[PDB]
This record gives sequence, structure tokens and C-alpha cells, in this order.
Amino acid sequence: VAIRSEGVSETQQNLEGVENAMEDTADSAGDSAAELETFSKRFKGAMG
Amino acid sequence: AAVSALAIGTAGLLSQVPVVGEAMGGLGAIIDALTMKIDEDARPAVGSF
Repeated sequence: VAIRSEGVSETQQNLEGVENAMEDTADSAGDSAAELETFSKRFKGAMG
Repeated sequence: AAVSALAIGTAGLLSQVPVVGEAMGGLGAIIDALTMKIDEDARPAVGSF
């Protein structure tokens, strides 16, 4: 009999899923920084 | 950095060398009066004719 263990032991995974999806949102939000300095440090080429 | 350096290189030199064309142009043009005065001394020889 394993009627209880099957229902709970998935949620321990779902917890890590929430956290790893949060990390994904943070790492993906990091894309908004990826070429940021990369444009601005070039841009004095415009002024020159 | 390199394109601004190139830009500054061209800006600094074009505001120099062809503007500095005033050197060859100026000291070239000024040959005018300082050849010319061979005329003011030409008349003295006419006075000696």
C-alpha cells in the first residue's frame, strides 16, 4: 500500500519547479542587461 | 575607442594640414610684392636712360 506517498512526494518536486522557474525568470530578465553596457561603451563612436 | 580615435585623427589633421594650406598659399602669394618692387627699381634705370 502506498496511497499517501504517491500524492505528497510529487509536491516536493513542484516546490523545486517553482524555484527553478523563478531562477529562469531571473536569468532571462538578465537578457535585458546582456547588450546594455555593450551598446553604451560603443556609443562614444557616435559622438566621435 | 578605435573609430573615435580614427575620427579624432581625421578631425585634428583636416583642421590642420589643408587649413595650413595657408602656409604654402600665404608665403607663396607674398612672392607678389617682393618680386613686384623690381618695378620700383626698374624706373631708376629708365632715369638712367
